[PDB]
Amino acid sequence: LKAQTKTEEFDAIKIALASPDMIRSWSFGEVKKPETINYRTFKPERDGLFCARIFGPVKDYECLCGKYKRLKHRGVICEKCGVEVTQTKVRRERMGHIELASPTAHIWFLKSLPSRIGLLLDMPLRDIERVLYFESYVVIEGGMTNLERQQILTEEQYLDALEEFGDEFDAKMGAEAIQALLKSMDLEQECEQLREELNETNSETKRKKLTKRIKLLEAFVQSGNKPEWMILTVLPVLPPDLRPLVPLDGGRFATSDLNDLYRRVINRNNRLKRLLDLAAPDIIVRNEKRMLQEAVDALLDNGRRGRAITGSNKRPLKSLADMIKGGKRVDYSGRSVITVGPYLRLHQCGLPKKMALELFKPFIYGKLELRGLATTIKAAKKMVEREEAVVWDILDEVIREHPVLLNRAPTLHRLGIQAFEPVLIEGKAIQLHPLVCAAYNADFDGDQMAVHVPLTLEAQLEARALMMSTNNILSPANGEPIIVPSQDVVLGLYYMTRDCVNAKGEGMVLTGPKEAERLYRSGLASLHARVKVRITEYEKDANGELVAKTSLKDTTVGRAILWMIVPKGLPYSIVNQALGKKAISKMLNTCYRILGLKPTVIFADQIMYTGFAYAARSGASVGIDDMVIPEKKHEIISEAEAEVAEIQEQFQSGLVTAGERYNKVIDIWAAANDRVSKAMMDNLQTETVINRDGQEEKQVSFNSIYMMADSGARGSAAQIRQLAGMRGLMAKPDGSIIETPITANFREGLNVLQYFISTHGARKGLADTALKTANSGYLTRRLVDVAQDLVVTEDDCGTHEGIMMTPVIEGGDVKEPLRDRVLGRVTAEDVLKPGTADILVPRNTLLHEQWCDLLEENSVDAVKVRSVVSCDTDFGVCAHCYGRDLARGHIINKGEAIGVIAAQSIGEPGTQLTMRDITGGLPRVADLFEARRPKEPAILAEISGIVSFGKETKGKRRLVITPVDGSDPYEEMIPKWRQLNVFEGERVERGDVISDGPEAPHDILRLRGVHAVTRYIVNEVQDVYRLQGVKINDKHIEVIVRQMLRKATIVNAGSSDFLEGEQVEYSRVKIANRELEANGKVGATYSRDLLGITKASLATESFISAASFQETTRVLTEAAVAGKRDELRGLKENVIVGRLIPAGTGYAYHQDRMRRRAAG
Amino acid sequence: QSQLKLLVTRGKEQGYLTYAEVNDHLPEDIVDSDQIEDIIQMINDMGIQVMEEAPDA
Amino acid sequence: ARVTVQDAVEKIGNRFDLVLVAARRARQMQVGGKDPLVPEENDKTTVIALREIEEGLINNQILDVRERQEQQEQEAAELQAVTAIAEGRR
Amino acid sequence: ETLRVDPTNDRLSALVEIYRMMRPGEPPTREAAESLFENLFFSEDRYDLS
Ligand SMILES: Nc1nc2c(ncn2[C@@H]2O[C@H](COP(=O)(O)OP(=O)(O)OP(=O)(O)O)[C@@H](OP(=O)(O)OP(=O)(O)O)[C@H]2O)c(=O)[nH]1
Ligand SMILES: [Zn+2]
Ligand SMILES: [Zn+2]
Repeated sequence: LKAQTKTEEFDAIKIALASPDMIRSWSFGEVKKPETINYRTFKPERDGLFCARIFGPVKDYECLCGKYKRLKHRGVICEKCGVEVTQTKVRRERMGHIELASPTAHIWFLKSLPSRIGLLLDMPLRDIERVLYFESYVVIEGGMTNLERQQILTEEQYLDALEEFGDEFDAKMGAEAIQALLKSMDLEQECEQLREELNETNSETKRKKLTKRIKLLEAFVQSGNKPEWMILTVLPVLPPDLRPLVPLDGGRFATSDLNDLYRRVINRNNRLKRLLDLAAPDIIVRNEKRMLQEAVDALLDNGRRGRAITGSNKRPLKSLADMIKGGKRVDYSGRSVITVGPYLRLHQCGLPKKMALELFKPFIYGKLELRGLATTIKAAKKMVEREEAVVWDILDEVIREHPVLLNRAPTLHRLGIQAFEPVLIEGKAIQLHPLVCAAYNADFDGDQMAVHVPLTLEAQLEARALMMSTNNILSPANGEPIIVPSQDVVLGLYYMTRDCVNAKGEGMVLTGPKEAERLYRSGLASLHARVKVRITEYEKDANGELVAKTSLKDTTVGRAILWMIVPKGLPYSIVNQALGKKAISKMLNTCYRILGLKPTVIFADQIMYTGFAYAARSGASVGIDDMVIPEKKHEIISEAEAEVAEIQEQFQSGLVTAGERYNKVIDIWAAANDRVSKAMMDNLQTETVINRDGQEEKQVSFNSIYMMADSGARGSAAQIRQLAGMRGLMAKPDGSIIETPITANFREGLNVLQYFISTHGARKGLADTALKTANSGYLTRRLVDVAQDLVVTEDDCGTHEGIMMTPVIEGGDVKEPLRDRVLGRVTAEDVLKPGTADILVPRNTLLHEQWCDLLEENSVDAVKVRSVVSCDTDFGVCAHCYGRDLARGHIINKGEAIGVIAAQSIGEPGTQLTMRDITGGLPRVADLFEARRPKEPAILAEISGIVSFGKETKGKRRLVITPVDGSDPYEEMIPKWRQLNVFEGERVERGDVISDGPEAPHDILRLRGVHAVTRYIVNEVQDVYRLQGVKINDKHIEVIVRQMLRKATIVNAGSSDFLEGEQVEYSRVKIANRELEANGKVGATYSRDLLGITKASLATESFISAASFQETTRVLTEAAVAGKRDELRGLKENVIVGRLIPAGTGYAYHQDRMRRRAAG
Repeated sequence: QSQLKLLVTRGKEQGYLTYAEVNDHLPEDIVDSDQIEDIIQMINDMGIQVMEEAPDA
Repeated sequence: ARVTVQDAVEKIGNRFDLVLVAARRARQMQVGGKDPLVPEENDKTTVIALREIEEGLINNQILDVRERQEQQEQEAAELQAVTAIAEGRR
Repeated sequence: ETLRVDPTNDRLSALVEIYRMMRPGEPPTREAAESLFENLFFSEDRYDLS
């Protein structure tokens, strides 16, 4: 016995047409005057666009006149002027209406792609539906003689037909004519007769329009909306506050364009009302009606036809629709320039004193008044406004364990916003941990980040348990660590290895920590020798725990002292025995997988501190003599120019093909470039001589630059090759290459010519960079919009099927293996073993248990694994079928947000993608996801049969292949263009190649199989990242392809109406509820359909979510026609409404509320 | 005939949606702000089937 | 749990419910009946709840049960007033 | 081929067709259809290559 009549909690919102009486329900009065504000008193007019009696009072609680002032009469209206004295915010919510004389057509339901008023009535839009209501050609409204029911007549035809009959087929013209036309229309009887007629002896020559309109008519009649509301007779008014005329600075009012529109429509409507009382000339009144139509159409939605103007501005007027067709500023926030903070930890950030003072203002107030000090709230304000020392100490209390999350401008992925613990710093800049400075893709060029203060209690815990930097150790994209040490730190730890012979070396042995005393006390060097020491190692096995292992290994000084940083576990020494390069991340990785979170974090801090400290101790610099040029440079150049000279001389005397000597001479300079590069590298690498004991030996150059190159720290082969070697073949604006490479280098001088040549590369480089940077996000938006609705739910469902995972092998003719694509994956079912047993059924491939897939030899290179592609889930994703790949080591928590994380991870490396039988680059990725047919698509055999010619070019035609076997034939169409691959008589299988060209994803999914098409997409999208060298897990690709295969097409006979292509969501849930419901014959069989990201995102349940990205004017209108309702599980549509997101910290709320909405 | 065959045969699918093309191959008085929306609505979005909803309209 | 917080999730799966229950307990402490279990040591209510969960005490079923006892204590112990009001409108 | 697809046949129909192409609205006359085309490429006040 509920039935409450207040503003409580809503479970859904409904959209539909509005009746004239429905408009009256919102009406708090009727605007009748074009007047707005008084010219002198600046007071709201009687019944103008800004009435006080109709809408709301100007001041809060005092009326218009002033008979009543204070809160004494808040429920009683004024005597002299019916003004309800409540609030001033009432003026913001009060509606109101205008009641027009002659009917008027709504611009949306009239001319918006399909003629909603036309298609429902079956009548031409801008052709017939225009001329009959613009007062030109009269229309019929049902005739029982000579005239049909919807024909168009002229005035001559009208009077003639009227004279022949008349007084028994009356049919007006104009707006009200179309009104009676829609009103007289019977949706029910037409729904019956149309179903009857559009089914009688008709092939595929009619079925199109038949099924279309019948579904549309059925939708409209079931919607509840009456076709009468199609053209409005009462036009509601938007609240004054949402279109105010506020005085600016020194007079000069500022009003909205809507006021101009409403003022115009009011004027024309009034004159129309006055003309229908005075003399009534047909031409004058009919014109005023067309003018009234103009005003209304302009107010509702300008668009669209010439564009109304006035208001002095040459620019159009922002209509109602224009204000809702096409960034959330927030309190408790700030921003500033970032700065490196070495002394900081991994979970801390440098927050400015004055900045943090203003941020936690309300918290400082409360805490002050809590302890004492400030007698009141305003006392705290005056106490912090006058920074009185003691207040700062209070600040140290409020920001104690109150996390603050930082954010960078280019937010590509989830690690764009990470939380930290605030640490007061005497300065006006924000300091950041140099480790998480890579996740942000942030540099200190002058970049500035923003800070937000988690106000809510659970918001603070959200920032601490989710957005905290310590919880984001591994990248969401690839399982590898993200906080891995970079340039400076890695260079330092690289210097802490690097075994140099002799030089204060000798094998003076000690015991770990003791060696530290040796280093500070000079005597011995640091990069020697090697030298032996006692290492107390620690390992565990089977029953875990710890097993000591003291030994005597031959390391170095650096390795020994650096060994102290290494945590309890780890293989020890051997991780330090190497050097500093890429294993620097490997060590961090293994430390995480064998120990845990905290140990990995402290290990990261220690290796960072150590790296920085010893890096400073090293004093590695970059002099001009550090980049040594090869002596054989001029030799190589002369030899190369000698060869090209011979080639040019040959070209002079014919002989060689002059048409392509350009290419071969390029090979000459290119080969020469490799000669110089190889020479420089072989030189700058080794070198040195030292003098070990009896002298004479060779190691590797301690040449700073090389040290930077052989240890990450921003230094690649190509760059170094340009520093001392030479800049090779340079690009030309034509797209061609110049046959005179930059012989010189940056170490040497650069001629004006070759620099004016390199300026092109730099220009196109920056230009292309600017393009792909915005284009990457351009792709990300489509990815997110289509995927940001699926969330891992229902724990872990059943099913065993799943793509058979195999190492991506180009080794067929090039040799290239990759077999790490199986880890943290939930096994399908006991994937065999050369003998028996072994792998379990649903056992997720552990990080240590994937190394067990090497103890089964190279024989086992194929394992069936559950993926998001398959999964017999409904509206979510099985936890097992997904994986575990996060910053977390375990499986994805139930109710995460796979969609956005997947899309982000995909569009994150988009910045480093070079746009162009191999397209390659970002455009290749876009084409693969959009599922576009190639420029020369191949063809396959749909059914296995016998290949034979089907009448050599007898059409039309063009060759024809007919693979017929078993039963029934097929006639494919070959257009002569492009050859073949299978002779006549030969047999083919189900999906064989008969064109040997580019394959179309649609054909693969349609014929080959879902596993095949998904394998195709993932293995083709990776191949463009292989070349770009961007590591990204296949899971996310499988995630987007999952809902990429959202909808399908049924072909048989069931409760669903055949031709309708519907998503496998309702399909599967309904086919499961039909085999054991009444009969399996009341349902049909479906067939998966491949549709691109854009095409897939276009279709969605919520009309609000759709109103977001795609054209609002369309979706909102069509959703208005049929009584649709969002209810209401989508992420996007639940964001603009301002409520808990149906995922993450929420979900449980939505789950409880979802089950709660089952009672009624 | 003319409008239908030209629109369909040409736009397949004009790749970058070459708007400044067929709008000149249309009769009647030009430079209008009315026929502008009726072409940007048919090319994309509801592809294939929309190109059959255009001629009929 | 000043740095994971990861050691608490394995005590109650899905970090999200961890946040909910932890926020629940922290809500009890910050306003109303405080009484922490793990020693404060000058820490905010944000982390105190997490430390308790890590300690092994204060979970979801625990809080719900203690809420049941709390309701049975406020209601059953003060029914003499409600029963006297029940005779108000017969 | 250009002549084959040319509706106009004289000077009047040409200027009228151009007048209807440039200013779609009012009925093309004699003075307007001529003066319009003249004030396009044959008048300093309406056309100038400097
Ligand atoms: N895992 C865990 N760590 C805790 C816990 N309580 C405190 N810590 C550690 O406390 C350390 C900081 O100690 P302090 O810098 O002196 O601050 P405290 O005054 O100790 O606060 P306290 O009383 O302990 O809560 C951190 O160092 P770090 O080594 O992490 O920072 P890093 O590795 O970067 O050095 C935390 O790990 C806890 O309940 N769980
Ligand atoms: Zn009053
Ligand atoms: Zn599943």
